[PDB]
Amino acid sequence: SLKKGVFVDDHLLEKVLELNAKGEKRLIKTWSRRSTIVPEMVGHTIAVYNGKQHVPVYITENMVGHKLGEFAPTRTYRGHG
Amino acid sequence: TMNITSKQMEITPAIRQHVADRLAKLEKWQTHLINPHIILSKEPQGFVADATINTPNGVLVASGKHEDMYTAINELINKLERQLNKLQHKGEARR
Amino acid sequence: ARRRRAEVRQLQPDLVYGDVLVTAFINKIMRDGKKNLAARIFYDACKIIQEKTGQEPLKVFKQAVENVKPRMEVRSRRVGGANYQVPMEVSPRRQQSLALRWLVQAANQRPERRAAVRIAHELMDAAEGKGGAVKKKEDVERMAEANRAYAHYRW
Amino acid sequence: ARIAGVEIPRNKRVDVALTYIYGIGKARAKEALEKTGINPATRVKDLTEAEVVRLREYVENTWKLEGELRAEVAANIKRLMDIGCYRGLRHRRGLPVRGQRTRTNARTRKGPRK
Amino acid sequence: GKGDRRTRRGKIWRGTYGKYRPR
Amino acid sequence: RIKLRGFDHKTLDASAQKIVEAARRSGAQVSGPIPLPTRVRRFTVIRGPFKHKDSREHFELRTHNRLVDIINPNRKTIEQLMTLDLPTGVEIEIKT
Amino acid sequence: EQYYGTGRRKEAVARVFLRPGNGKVTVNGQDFNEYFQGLVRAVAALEPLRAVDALGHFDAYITVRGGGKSGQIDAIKLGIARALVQYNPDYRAKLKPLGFLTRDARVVERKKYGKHKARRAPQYS
Amino acid sequence: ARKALIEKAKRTPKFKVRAYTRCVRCGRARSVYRFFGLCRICLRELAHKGQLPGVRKASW
RNA sequence: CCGGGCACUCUAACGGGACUGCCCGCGAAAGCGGGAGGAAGGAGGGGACGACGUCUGGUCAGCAUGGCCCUUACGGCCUGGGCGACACACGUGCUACAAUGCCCACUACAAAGCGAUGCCACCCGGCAACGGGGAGCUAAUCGCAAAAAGGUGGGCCCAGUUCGGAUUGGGGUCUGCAACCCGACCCCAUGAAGCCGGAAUCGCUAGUAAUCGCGGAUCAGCCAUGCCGCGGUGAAUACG
Ligand SMILES: [Mg+2]
Ligand SMILES: [Mg+2]
Ligand SMILES: [Mg+2]
Ligand SMILES: [Mg+2]
Ligand SMILES: [Mg+2]
Ligand SMILES: [Mg+2]
Ligand SMILES: [Mg+2]
Ligand SMILES: [Mg+2]
Ligand SMILES: [Mg+2]
Ligand SMILES: [Mg+2]
Ligand SMILES: [Mg+2]
Ligand SMILES: [Mg+2]
Ligand SMILES: [Mg+2]
Ligand SMILES: [Mg+2]
Ligand SMILES: [Mg+2]
Ligand SMILES: [Mg+2]
Ligand SMILES: [Mg+2]
Ligand SMILES: [Mg+2]
Ligand SMILES: [Mg+2]
Ligand SMILES: [Mg+2]
Ligand SMILES: [Mg+2]
Ligand SMILES: [Mg+2]
Ligand SMILES: [Mg+2]
Ligand SMILES: [Mg+2]
Ligand SMILES: [Mg+2]
Ligand SMILES: [Mg+2]
Ligand SMILES: [Mg+2]
Ligand SMILES: [Mg+2]
Ligand SMILES: [Mg+2]
Ligand SMILES: [Zn+2]
Repeated sequence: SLKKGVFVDDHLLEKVLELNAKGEKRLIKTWSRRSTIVPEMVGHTIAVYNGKQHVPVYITENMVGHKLGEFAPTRTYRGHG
Repeated sequence: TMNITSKQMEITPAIRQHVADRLAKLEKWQTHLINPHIILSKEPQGFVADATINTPNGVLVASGKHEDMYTAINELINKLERQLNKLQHKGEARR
Repeated sequence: ARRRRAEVRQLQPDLVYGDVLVTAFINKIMRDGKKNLAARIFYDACKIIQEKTGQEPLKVFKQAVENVKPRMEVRSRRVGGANYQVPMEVSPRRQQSLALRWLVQAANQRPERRAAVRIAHELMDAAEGKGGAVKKKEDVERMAEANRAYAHYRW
Repeated sequence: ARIAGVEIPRNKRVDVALTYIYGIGKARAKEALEKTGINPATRVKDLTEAEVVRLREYVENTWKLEGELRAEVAANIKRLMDIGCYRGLRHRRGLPVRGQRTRTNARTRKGPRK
Repeated sequence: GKGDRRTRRGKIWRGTYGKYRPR
Repeated sequence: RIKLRGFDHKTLDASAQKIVEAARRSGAQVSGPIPLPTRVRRFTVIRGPFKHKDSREHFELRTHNRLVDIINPNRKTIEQLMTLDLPTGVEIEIKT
Repeated sequence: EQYYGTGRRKEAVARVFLRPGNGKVTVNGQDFNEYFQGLVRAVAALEPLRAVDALGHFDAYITVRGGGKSGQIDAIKLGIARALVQYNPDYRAKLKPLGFLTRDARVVERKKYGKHKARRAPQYS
Repeated sequence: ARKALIEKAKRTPKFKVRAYTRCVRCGRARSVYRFFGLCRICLRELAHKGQLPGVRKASW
């Protein structure tokens, strides 16, 4: 899915290619689950919204083509019974 | 199996198994009770309990109505029992 | 059929032997409206009915039909507290219908891989008095008989 | 064994017989009977092991394959169950993946019911 | 068959074209 | 060729005879009204405001076309037809 | 030279030309045998010709459009039947009681709302 | 969230995906017809009233 | 295809024809049986239409409307999540368990519809989805279009299989601002359950059921196997 273009919001895109430039920090809060994890993100802690909470995800080169939402899941399940 | 629908009401696991228990009375007749369905419902006068059940010899349908929910349910089973004894004994007039 | 009597349709005779009994049969072979299919089967079988046991496939067919039609059958009434299987004669209408039906039905239970062969063979044997169909006939007929004494509850 | 990732398929046609290997479908099958010019209708039984050794050698060296694949494959799940992943966290629960409803059905992924 | 994407009858039901039911 | 459109076919066919048989006197050779296949728009709608999906009434919209040809124009058939008796809706077409 | 009749069964129209000859028949530009191969109902709508004991008397030029092969046949039926009765209309007798003319009015029924296939209703409790 | 809704479908916002037919009479999003500008209910009322040009009970 | 023609087929507007009117038979009559002619007879088939009322049926969430309730909040905008959660239980349906079948390749015969920031001929790249170019059409005059089952002849040979296509791995396409949750399609690999189904239970009386494909609304796309239509092939049986 998604053929030619590589989709990152150009809102958190900006934020990552700044923090990397001067003295790289952490704690970037975002509500964009739609954003690809682009190799410039590799390592960081980004706070991703599942809709009631901003869930932090350490980035690793393990996961790149994915979306930032996949790692902050929307449902609290735990079981039945 | 047995399904219960609490319609426009907040019901509970405890009262659900109570209605499962009251319906158990029809097990007396030793005849298959097929996918029974009770519906509990409020009303300004009082509660309402409906049930519709099919058995090898026919189907049972009935409404209980009453102030107390529990006496409505009892009323429902009371009406159902009758219908069930009738499906079970009806042609015995076999002379 | 509350009201009057229910018409029995007549049937277009067939374009090979010009005989109604064949189309009824082909009708009974038919499945999901595919009639062309239902035809070749009967005729292919008719190839085979001549090929092996050289004869007149019409003859063989029309023979094994008379070898199937049940003369007497049970139809069960409730009297008092028991359901009696009751002896009654089958109408020529019903015998045809029961003839063709068991024929096919028993045909399709044969072990032969190709349908027309199954049709071929079942008919050849029924002509001779052997087979699933014929049994069902003799069977139905012994189940009548033995009930001869319920022949008074007869409509 | 016989051939390829060590299945053995005698007595039926070769385009089919090859399917009986992991990784080889009706698609990959028709390929290699072209590239080796072995004639797909010939049943394995009449091979000329010459053809067979040719058949083995291409298929064996070209893609991957019995016991591989499913090793390599499973490794992705062990990856995807490792990373985040959601669709990862769903293999971890033996639950369906591709967005099907879980309220009903879903029995292939859940097994018979109780 | 009608459910099997890899076949003619497959694609017909599904209303699409591909290698197995081409245009 | 003059094409006629519009919904009521009674209104239309009245003014297919008007226009055609007008230019019969004032022109020639007036190739008669030719009915085109009518384009139907069906609307099936659920009868009630609420559930009840098995009760519905069908509503259609009948838009029918007529073509009429006048062989030799005879300009001033381009006047006697440069107005005419309408009626209240219909679609006139003219081209060569 | 010629003899005409118009056949129809179920959204199908046959134009039949009874022009006299060997008995060759052409349907949409090829012999009966090429256009209906297989189908056994094809043996035929030619039945009207065998009805008045003429077999080869006439050839037939036939166009047929609409419906599908069987429907097309039954149209040819009232075709060669309507054409032949025109030729010598002492021909109604033995064609008519043999039920040859008289096109069957049996057609597909409208699908109705709330039902599925126009009669088959959906399942309930 | 209701009458504000009918207003929100009027001026056409950020993306064109967000376009959805509402209807002119009732603010109904569901079962709006493009050709009429109407819901299936509103459509019915008007048709029956005779206010829809050349629109008639079908019947074949 | 041109000339030429409206005979055809058709198209779509207006008429005709069926009346138990005619014969026999019965009846007190109404009317029933049978016959003739007729494309059609006994209401020719299907539709639209559905009494006074019933269910204190249904809908305040389509709309309206009395009354009660909330007024930096029970109002209003937004990003995101959810409405798709899954131990389970029921209802409607799809595809199947195969040889009257499955697959390939060639070859036929519809109807109703729908198309301008739409329907895309045809040419080319691509296994393909698709992507390039690019003609026609305000559309009986262009396009969606292929209808499908069927027909032909070839493979399969009873195998959980060349039955069935679930599930999953990986690679792509398109819509869209965006396909984590959550789209559809295409290709490769994977080929689950399922060998015809307990108690129980549904539909259909003829161009009907069964079976086969096609269109449309809504719609960017689409979770449509749904719904509303459309033709193709075409049965069984009704003593009662
Ligand atoms: Mg491979
Ligand atoms: Mg899904
Ligand atoms: Mg398959
Ligand atoms: Mg099928
Ligand atoms: Mg149909
Ligand atoms: Mg209808
Ligand atoms: Mg429904
Ligand atoms: Mg219902
Ligand atoms: Mg939208
Ligand atoms: Mg004329
Ligand atoms: Mg009336
Ligand atoms: Mg009430
Ligand atoms: Mg309101
Ligand atoms: Mg919002
Ligand atoms: Mg929902
Ligand atoms: Mg179940
Ligand atoms: Mg379904
Ligand atoms: Mg044109
Ligand atoms: Mg298996
Ligand atoms: Mg298989
Ligand atoms: Mg899949
Ligand atoms: Mg994948
Ligand atoms: Mg198994
Ligand atoms: Mg088997
Ligand atoms: Mg069954
Ligand atoms: Mg079956
Ligand atoms: Mg009826
Ligand atoms: Mg759509
Ligand atoms: Mg569809
Ligand atoms: Zn509205």
